[PDB]
Amino acid sequence: GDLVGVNKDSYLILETLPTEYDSRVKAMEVDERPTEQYSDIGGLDKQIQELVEAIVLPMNHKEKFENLGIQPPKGVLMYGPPGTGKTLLARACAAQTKATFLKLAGPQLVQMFIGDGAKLVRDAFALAKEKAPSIIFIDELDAIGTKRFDSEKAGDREVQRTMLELLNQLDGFQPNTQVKVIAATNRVDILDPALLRSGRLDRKIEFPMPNEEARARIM
Amino acid sequence: EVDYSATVDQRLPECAKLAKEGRLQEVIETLLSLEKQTRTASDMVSTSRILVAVVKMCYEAKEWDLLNENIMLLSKRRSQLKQAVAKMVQQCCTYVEEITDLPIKLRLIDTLRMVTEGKIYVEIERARLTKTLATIKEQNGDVKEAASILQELQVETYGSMEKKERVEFILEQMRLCLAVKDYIRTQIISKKINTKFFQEENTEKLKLKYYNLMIQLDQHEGSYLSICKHYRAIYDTPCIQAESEKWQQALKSVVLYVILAPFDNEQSDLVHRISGDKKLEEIPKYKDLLKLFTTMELMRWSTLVEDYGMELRKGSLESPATDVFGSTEEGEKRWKDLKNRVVEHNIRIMAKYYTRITMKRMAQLLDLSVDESEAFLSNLVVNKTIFAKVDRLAGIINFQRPKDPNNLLNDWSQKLNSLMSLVNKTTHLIAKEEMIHNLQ
Amino acid sequence: KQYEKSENDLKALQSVGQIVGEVLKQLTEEKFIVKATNGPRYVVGCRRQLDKSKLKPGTRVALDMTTLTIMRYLPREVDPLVYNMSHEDPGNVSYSEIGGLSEQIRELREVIELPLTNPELFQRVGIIPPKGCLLYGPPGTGKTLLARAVASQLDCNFLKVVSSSIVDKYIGESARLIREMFNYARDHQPCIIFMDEIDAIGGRRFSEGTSADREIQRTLMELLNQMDGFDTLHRVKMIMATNRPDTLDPALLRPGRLDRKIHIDLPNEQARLDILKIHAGPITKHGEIDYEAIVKLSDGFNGADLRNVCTEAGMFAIRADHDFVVQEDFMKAVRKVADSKKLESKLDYKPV
Amino acid sequence: AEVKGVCTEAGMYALRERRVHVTQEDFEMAVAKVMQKDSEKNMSIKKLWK
Amino acid sequence: DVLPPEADSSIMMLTSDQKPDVMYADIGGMDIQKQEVREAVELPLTHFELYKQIGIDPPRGVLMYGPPGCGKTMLAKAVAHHTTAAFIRVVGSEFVQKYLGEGPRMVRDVFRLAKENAPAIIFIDEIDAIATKRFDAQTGADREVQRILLELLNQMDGFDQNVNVKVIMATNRADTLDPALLRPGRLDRKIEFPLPDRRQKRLIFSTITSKMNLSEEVDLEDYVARPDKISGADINSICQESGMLAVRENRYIVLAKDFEKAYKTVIKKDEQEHEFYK
Ligand SMILES: Nc1ncnc2c1ncn2[C@@H]1O[C@H](COP(=O)(O)OP(=O)(O)OP(=O)(O)O)[C@@H](O)[C@H]1O
Ligand SMILES: Nc1ncnc2c1ncn2[C@@H]1O[C@H](COP(=O)(O)OP(=O)(O)OP(=O)(O)O)[C@@H](O)[C@H]1O
Ligand SMILES: Nc1ncnc2c1ncn2[C@@H]1O[C@H](COP(=O)(O)OP(=O)(O)O)[C@@H](O)[C@H]1O
Ligand SMILES: [Mg+2]
Repeated sequence: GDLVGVNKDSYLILETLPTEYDSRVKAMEVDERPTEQYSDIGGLDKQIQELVEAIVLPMNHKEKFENLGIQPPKGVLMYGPPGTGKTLLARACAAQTKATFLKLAGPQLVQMFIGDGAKLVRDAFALAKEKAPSIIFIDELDAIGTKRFDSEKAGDREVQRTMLELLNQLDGFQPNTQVKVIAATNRVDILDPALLRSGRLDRKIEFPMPNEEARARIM
Repeated sequence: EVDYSATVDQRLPECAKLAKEGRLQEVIETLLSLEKQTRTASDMVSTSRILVAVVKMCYEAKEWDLLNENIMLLSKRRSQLKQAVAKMVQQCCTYVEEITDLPIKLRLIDTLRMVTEGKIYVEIERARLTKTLATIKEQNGDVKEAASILQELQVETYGSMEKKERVEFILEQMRLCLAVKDYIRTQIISKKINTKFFQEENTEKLKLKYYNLMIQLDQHEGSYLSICKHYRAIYDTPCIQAESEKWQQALKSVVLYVILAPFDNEQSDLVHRISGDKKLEEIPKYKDLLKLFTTMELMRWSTLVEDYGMELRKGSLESPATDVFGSTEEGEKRWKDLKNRVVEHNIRIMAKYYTRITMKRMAQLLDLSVDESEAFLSNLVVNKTIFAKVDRLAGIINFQRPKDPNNLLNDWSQKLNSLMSLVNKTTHLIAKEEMIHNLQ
Repeated sequence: KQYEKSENDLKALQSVGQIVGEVLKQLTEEKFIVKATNGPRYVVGCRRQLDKSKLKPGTRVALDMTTLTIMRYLPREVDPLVYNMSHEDPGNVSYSEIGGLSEQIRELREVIELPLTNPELFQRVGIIPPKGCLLYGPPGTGKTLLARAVASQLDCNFLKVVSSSIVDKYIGESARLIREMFNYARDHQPCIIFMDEIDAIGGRRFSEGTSADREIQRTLMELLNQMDGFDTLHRVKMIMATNRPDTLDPALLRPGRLDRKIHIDLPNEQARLDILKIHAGPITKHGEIDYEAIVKLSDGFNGADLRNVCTEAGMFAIRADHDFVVQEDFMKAVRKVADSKKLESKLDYKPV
Repeated sequence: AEVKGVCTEAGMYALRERRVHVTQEDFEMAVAKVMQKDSEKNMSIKKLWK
Repeated sequence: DVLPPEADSSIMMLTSDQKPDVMYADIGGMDIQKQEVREAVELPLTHFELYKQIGIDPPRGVLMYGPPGCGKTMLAKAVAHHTTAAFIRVVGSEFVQKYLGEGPRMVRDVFRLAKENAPAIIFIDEIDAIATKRFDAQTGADREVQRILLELLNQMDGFDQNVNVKVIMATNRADTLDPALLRPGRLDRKIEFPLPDRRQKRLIFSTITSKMNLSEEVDLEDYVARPDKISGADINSICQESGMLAVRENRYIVLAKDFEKAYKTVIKKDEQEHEFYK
């Protein structure tokens, strides 16, 4: 399955080439590195610590976790009412963190052709793994994480199926301990239990409609 | 998973002391408690030692009922380890060897069989105990029951039991089956043994047992060639061949039976192989018999009975006779059989030559009146032995098959082709001789 | 060494490839019909010094490019996809780490391991050993962990796939992947196929549906007929894994394809204690740790949740900036993870 | 369709009997089988509805 | 140059090593089904002086439709073991291929190879992969499947009633097939393979336990009597799990308890409707 270059007529392999990823996957990669410091978010002071400790701390000081003899958490999900500060925190984390970021959107992994969303997910996790430790940010995770159900209407099965593939990628055979995941949803009441499970999306963080002190801080 | 070795080792001496003192109940109860604790702990060795201790103590109590009951309860103890049960059973087997009381023996053996029915971890012992019980029911003059009890054991299946015991068990089965006077089951049981096994390291007594049981089996209805084969194998056995009498009797039987055999390709090859036996010289008259049965020329029954009549049937002090032609009913049957084989060889020999032979002259030469010779020929033809057409109306016996013109011309062609090849060969020899004598 | 590599490269430059194609029939002593992989069929010769008894109707063969002369035979192809399906790495989980499953692991080993060493028992009783077993149960219980333990401990080969990664866009390609996988297994006996999330392709075959639905159903018919079809499968074992056994084709649950339906449910009190002990071992701890208290505050949890109790316990311990896990941090962890459980929808599905 | 099937069935039964002709007894048996399978299909549909 | 009749790629059963190993005696019961499948692929092969005396046109193929596990692929396997004619086996999921014109090409190649060998049987297992009634002829893929299906019909209709090439196909859902297959001239027999009834349950138990050690204690009449709709494949898992327990406890005999546990294992009873009905 490697990628090599061959002579046009003698068909003799002549050089090794960089692996191929679907252009759609490659576009998901961050290049601009947004610039939003941890001062720009006020009123979410517990949540910010939770997520920073979960995602960034392991990457820098892994010695602490090795000393305590604990595997660090796997995954973080952010849920709160619309406009409560979800994507802004992740953008800030990308601004300060240095590992490879990958963006995404729930609706970006749904493709018309059967078997294309799974290939997108698999190649994205592969690029994240290959390019040193990294984080994936699946915004609008509710697009693909919907509960499964028994219905005679087709179409939804394909999204469910790429969802199964994402589930398996997070925590499944061949454990992955170099990539971490983030997500954001306005509705957590419709996400699959196998995705809120305590092994794939471990730390779940709530974002409340800001309180008086938070409103003054934001303004 | 949790050791109990120290507890059991400490306790057991006290338990034995108390039992021998007369505290059987307390010691048995404490042993049961330790067994339950260990088994819940899953300690195979401690449980085995405790179980053997109990079985030993109870036996030196004349508590046959108590011993048997305790064997039952130990066997059905829940989560009971298989190794512990096996050790208890081997102890019980030794003991069954020891005890002597007929009712006590029978009851203990039955209990051992019931606890020993259907389990790999104790599977040898079941066969051994069944063999013992078959023995006991046998020397009580009951044979059918012995045959059934023995046949109920499928020795081959057991993958752990060693080979020699397997073969001995099978051989006991076969002897019992022959005793019961049933044979089809014997044929069924014979194939199960492997004849190749009797070559490996020491199978000498078992080999002779097998071959004698067959020879007794094949004599029932008449399979003379198979019996010759088995006697031959016995003769090839080093023990028989080492002593003079043993191998000499082996050869006597082998030659007489190859003689008695029905003529066919196999019997012909066998007789040819046996004939070239340098050791055969020791048995003069018997090698005479062999040659007479391999030479192609009519032989008179009268001459054979006059010369070898006494050396075969009545025996010789110098040369021991064989049961082949003794005074038993089977002796008369096999004597008739030898008559038959001389007559059939006579018929065949005149059936190679003798295109046509008047019925009277065949009957005179075969030493039978017209009718019996005609019946013998008719049976031979109906059985496909030989081909011939009796023209009862003219008294002629034609030995010639039809000659379709196709075959006639084909024979003509073969003759021409042979002529051509001989012409070529004579020319080659001529060239050789001219080369050897002409250059000079 | 530089010149040796240079001359090796220069010699290597002058050499040509052989078209790989399959022999379809041997017409005469020196005539073979070969179907090159692209599709064009040729009638071609054969090199004189080659065992022509090994070119049966189906052998793969390397054809020279100019004359198309058969020149070498090869063993059956192993697609790169199957190379990856066969070279996974289930860490090194041992049966110890699996806590709280004893009956289930026994049944699993009975199904797949015993017939691979001790067939004589099955011959003595007189039965053919079962082929495959479904692992069904609430999420986070240990299905995949059991499969990884079976893969690492056992000695036969392994094949691991996600049913959601078999499917492919072009019509008639997923079925070909399944068929070729089972052929590969049929070659390297013994082998175990672990279909993960067979609910991704095992779904009731409807009367009414759409084109993609029909394509996946074709894939499923292929699998079904590979398991127990015209060709007896013999010595390759199977295990599946689903959180939705109910949404499966009745023809796939039939007890000739999936012989055993093992349930892997949520841990019970003693099992909870076992898992807690297994996960809490490698921690660096101070003071007494009364696992009865956590077993009591962890109703409804699953193995992952108790692992998370340990992880969160250490997270709290660092949050305080100590260097140990004390009991109180365990209590905080358990109560927290109890708080987060309100989001998961607790219910189980059965195969009916 | 039932009355079309009864004809072919009866002919085939007569053929098994090894004859050139169909018999009234053969027709009775064929119609019994065809109607039994028809009622079986009807009750199977009813059970599926249930 | 003109080659032998077929180069082909649909290899035909070697009937030498690939012949299956299910005798007619491995099956138990299904006497009526054995008759029809044999009577439909042998009775036209013998005689034929009696099959146009009564005017009934000879059968072309056989459809074998039944619940999921009642012996559909067993009988085909047996008739492939015993029969002398050449055998070609396929699965409908195999005809469907990537490139256009390849499905039709495979169908034509198969039927042509069958026609080359006068006595021949073609088995297409899981015909549901092709002959589905409902279609959506707007995506191409469904168009190619319809193309394969139409090619099958056209090849089936292309016979002269004087070539001994027979076709048998098995489906778990006859109703989902398109009617174009069922029309006379094409597939002319449907053979139900229903779940076993008492007598068949008894026969299959005896025939599957016939290879057991099965101490005399077990009374199978008890297990057969039970009013439980069980498919033949299950009746083999009961008999298999019984010996499995036997081996677990390290025996080589099967007791009544072992069988009871097997039957309670394989036949889990549905969720008892709360008894405030009835
Ligand atoms: N606590 C906060 N501190 C600073 N800015 C905030 C805060 N809460 C909301 N905002 C502002 O909200 C605006 C839009 O919110 P944003 O899209 O980042 O949130 P969200 O929760 O991810 O929303 P959505 O559900 O639409 O993805 C951002 O410009 C950010 O400036
Ligand atoms: N009468 C029978 N005697 C013995 N075994 C039987 C019988 N009927 C069914 N079986 C069992 O059927 C199993 C195989 O089932 P089979 O392949 O025939 O299923 P099927 O009906 O074709 O299934 P599907 O509809 O899913 O294709 C074998 O294990 C065999 O034990
Ligand atoms: N019995 C158990 N012992 C230890 N860990 C467990 C157990 N059950 C689940 N886990 C945890 O759950 C994860 C394994 O998930 P698994 O149960 O194999 O798949 P699924 O998501 O299908 O339940 C691992 O991180 C493991 O630590
Ligand atoms: Mg957002």
